[PDB]
Amino acid sequence: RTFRKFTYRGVDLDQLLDMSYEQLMQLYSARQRRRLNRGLRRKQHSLLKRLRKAKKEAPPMEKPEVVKTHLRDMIILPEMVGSMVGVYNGKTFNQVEIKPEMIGHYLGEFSITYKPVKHGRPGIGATHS
RNA sequence: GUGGCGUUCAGCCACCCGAGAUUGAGCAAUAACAGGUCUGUGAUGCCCUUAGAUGUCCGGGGCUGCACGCGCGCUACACUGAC
Repeated sequence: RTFRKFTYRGVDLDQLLDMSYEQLMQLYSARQRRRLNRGLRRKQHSLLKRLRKAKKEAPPMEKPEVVKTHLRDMIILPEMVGSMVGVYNGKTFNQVEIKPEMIGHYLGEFSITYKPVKHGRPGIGATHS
């Protein structure tokens, strides 16, 4: 909290916003670079359009409206930061804050698909001889 | 084939010559099991369902989740070794 620098790969968020796709390919790691170099299809662009619209329609100095999606394989782009995304579990839409320091990840790893297990008592034949 | 045993039958043992003196499979009876499979089938009876479908397609998830118990395995514990 002492310093306010983001510095993703040595570059902070402003020139990391205005920089195009073809050099933040070089900025990312191998899997995200291959996803970006390969085609980024229609529904991903529709999600980005909805995120931009909900961002610019937000009144100043509060959070934008939550945007739901099934696309839990979207790369979290720098364009997406500070947004309000509901990511599907199969069952529910989970509220996720797109923080600046999650820009190399998928949306799927912020909405957990299962309930973590706490064990009951081993039932009957659970312990053999 | 030769020798020996055998009721001198059916055969067995040893040996010579030989590539070889018993290569490995496949197929495979009568009678059966409430064995498994309706999730192989445009094999199938009966029951259920049939539009807010248990038909079908699309999106996402699960089948892989982890205090524990069991089974088939893989890699090892090195100097008959590793590099």
